[PDB]
Amino acid sequence: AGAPKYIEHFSKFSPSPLSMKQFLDFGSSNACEKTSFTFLRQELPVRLANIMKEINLLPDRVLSTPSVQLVQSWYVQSLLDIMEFLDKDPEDHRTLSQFTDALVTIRNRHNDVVPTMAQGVLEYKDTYGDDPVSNQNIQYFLDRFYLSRISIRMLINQHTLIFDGSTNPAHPKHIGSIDPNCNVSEVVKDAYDMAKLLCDKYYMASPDLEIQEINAANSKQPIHMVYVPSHLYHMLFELFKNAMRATVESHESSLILPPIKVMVALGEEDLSIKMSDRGGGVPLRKIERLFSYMYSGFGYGLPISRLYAKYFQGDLQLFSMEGFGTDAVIYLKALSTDSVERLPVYNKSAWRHY
Amino acid sequence: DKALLKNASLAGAPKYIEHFSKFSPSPLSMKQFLDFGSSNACEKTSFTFLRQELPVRLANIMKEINLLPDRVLSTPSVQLVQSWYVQSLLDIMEFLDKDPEDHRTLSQFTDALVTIRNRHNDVVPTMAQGVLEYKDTYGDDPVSNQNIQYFLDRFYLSRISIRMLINQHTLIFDGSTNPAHPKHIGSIDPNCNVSEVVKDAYDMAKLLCDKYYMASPDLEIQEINAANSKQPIHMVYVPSHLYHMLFELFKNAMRATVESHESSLILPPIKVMVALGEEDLSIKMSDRGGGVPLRKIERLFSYMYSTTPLAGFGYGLPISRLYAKYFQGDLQLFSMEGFGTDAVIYLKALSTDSVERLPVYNKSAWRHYQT
Ligand SMILES: CS(=O)(=O)N1CCC(Oc2ccc(-c3c(C(=O)NC[C@H]4CC[C@@H](C(=O)O)CC4)noc3-c3cc(Cl)c(O)cc3O)cc2)CC1
Ligand SMILES: CS(=O)(=O)N1CCC(Oc2ccc(-c3c(C(=O)NC[C@H]4CC[C@@H](C(=O)O)CC4)noc3-c3cc(Cl)c(O)cc3O)cc2)CC1
Repeated sequence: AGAPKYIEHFSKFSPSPLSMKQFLDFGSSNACEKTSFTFLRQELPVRLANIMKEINLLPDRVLSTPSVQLVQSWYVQSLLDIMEFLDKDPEDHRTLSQFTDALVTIRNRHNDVVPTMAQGVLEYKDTYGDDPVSNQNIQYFLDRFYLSRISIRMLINQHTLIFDGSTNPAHPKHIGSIDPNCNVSEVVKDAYDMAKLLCDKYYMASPDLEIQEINAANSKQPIHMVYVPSHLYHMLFELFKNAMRATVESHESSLILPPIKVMVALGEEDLSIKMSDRGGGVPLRKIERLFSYMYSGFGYGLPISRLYAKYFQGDLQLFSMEGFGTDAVIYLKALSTDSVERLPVYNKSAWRHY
Repeated sequence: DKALLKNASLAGAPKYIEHFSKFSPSPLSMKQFLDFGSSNACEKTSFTFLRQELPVRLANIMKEINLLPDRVLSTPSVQLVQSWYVQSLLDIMEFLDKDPEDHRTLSQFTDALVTIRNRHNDVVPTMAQGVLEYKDTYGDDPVSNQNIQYFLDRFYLSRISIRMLINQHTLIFDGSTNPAHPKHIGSIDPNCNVSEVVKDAYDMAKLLCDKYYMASPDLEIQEINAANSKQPIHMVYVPSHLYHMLFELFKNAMRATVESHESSLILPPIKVMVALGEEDLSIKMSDRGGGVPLRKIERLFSYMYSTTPLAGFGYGLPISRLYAKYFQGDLQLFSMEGFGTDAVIYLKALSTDSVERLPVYNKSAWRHYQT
């Protein structure tokens, strides 16, 4: 309903990446609701249009699956919802209240995008018989689609959580979804506790947790950073589940399981979190498969965990020793000014892969 | 008569390089190298293979040397390395019409390979000196030059593969009355004790560290033989290659540990774990040397990157990684800034999985050198 014209226009622009510190500025006394509106009514169409161009480059057999068609229809509707605001007055508190409601509607509409897109890959696999693990097009696309999705969810969450007028705010000292004083070990313990509750139900034994902090500059100081705790939680929950599953499965006896050891290091540039297990490990040749969408989980926990780490210029790396165990390391930027969004952009480089 | 490969001359070298460059290098498995020792009737076979294969490998990489930017190619050190490769190619071409049935041909061939090995002994630092000549003349940081980085990885991996073929022939067939390591098949130890190679590399790095520093970290080794916990870990490998990797990693771990503990006489130890799985032999070296931020790891594997006691020559760590890759292994670094660094050597546990990784001169390679 005009959609191809809007997609074409907004696709020409590059997404504009923000630092964690710029997110904080948008949610502070340095900015207001009008600033967030004028930014987002341009930025959300650019990001929606850029990924919608890439969806339309998928092989026709993937594009025509019911679930991919459903996801494409949501993106089209969300783009048109934001177009209603392009000529509205930012000075008018009605415009701003209507915009917040439109973003809440979009967030609800897109809530199940991750499993719905995964269902479309399975529909493709179960119809045509091509293993999506081995299809490099689908793997390349899903990394960029899911990173795009994380970036759009971050923009919408920041606006709706800050400008809600949220009656009783969950975590009242957060700036939207950002904790400017995130205690990293508390997020580690919370992710471990949730993984331990699941592991106790299904195995009747879980490895213990051991945490060590190294604050290079200030030995005694409990480590804090500016981060989105839900993103950190998602990564650590996934890593704990895998380390606990490997530890339990590789041990004859559930009586004396080796613990999972976590080290949190704060350097000048990096906040590093290493999770070490004695779960028997993975041969080097098979590490790549663990980050493959829908490999032998719902098929996406570990690759999406790695996208959350990449999103603010971090990484998630696995280093295994077959016959012994596995180290997983989350690398985050220590400084909010270094934590800049990593966004896929629709360009010649992207086009080539498809 | 005046056939292309007859009465070879310096003047003819471009034509010979063109001819041999049309063939692909033929990769051998560690298992095939073991077979080619098992009888001295294998000497004729080694000769007939090597008088074709060494010209092919020489010619393939010589094509890429000639694609270097003019200002790198013209350096005296690069010209020197290219002149050695040309002479070595001509030396082997003298054998193309000679009779393998004549024991004189075989003894002359072994002498010619020993001459070549001696001539090429300093190729690694000479090539590096040419890149430095380029850097120090033009002020282009070779770390950031993707052409030079691409070339050096392929050049040094080619060099490793040539040295392996020459070592296998000369150490099996030279007929040393009482040989140094009598249980080896050329340079291959079919019962390589990995911990002993770790201890030898540690001892040599500690000798160097004790020269410059008042203290050096101790060594701790742990073994996990998954299938047989009581069995000391052994594998089929080339122990000199494993030594070169472990020497480089010990030097770096010792340098980091000392520099982060400036006036300490009691240092955190360097811990090594050797794990044997069904597919992988993994060696992890762990230090408490204060670590490297993630953004700077890529630089450590860049040719001619520097931050001379245990300082680098610009190639130790990337060439260590080429030794791991040469038989389908790898060398990976993972650091934790403010704590320390883990380096992991991954080797194939099975001699049949250990196949030479060789660069081949093709259109794909040619493209990389194009503006
Ligand atoms: C696409 S996904 O995100 O949905 N997906 C990825 C996660 C996967 O589950 C797992 C879990 C654990 C393990 C595992 C083993 C182990 O299990 N070895 C035995 C065979 C494992 C496969 C096997 C093969 O594939 O052939 C080859 C060795 N050992 O160490 C780990 C390990 C892994 C991670 Cl990632 C970790 O963080 C910590 C660990 O200790 C492997 C796989 C299901 C789902
Ligand atoms: C191209 S080469 O192969 O010739 N070669 C050059 C010379 C050598 O450099 C080295 C050695 C050690 C270290 C080092 C530090 C450290 O020293 N941090 C301090 C930073 C401060 C300036 C920083 C920068 O900005 O570059 C970068 C180091 N901490 O952990 C390690 C470490 C490294 C390796 Cl590889 C390892 O195996 C074990 C280790 O503990 C860094 C660099 C290798 C690479």
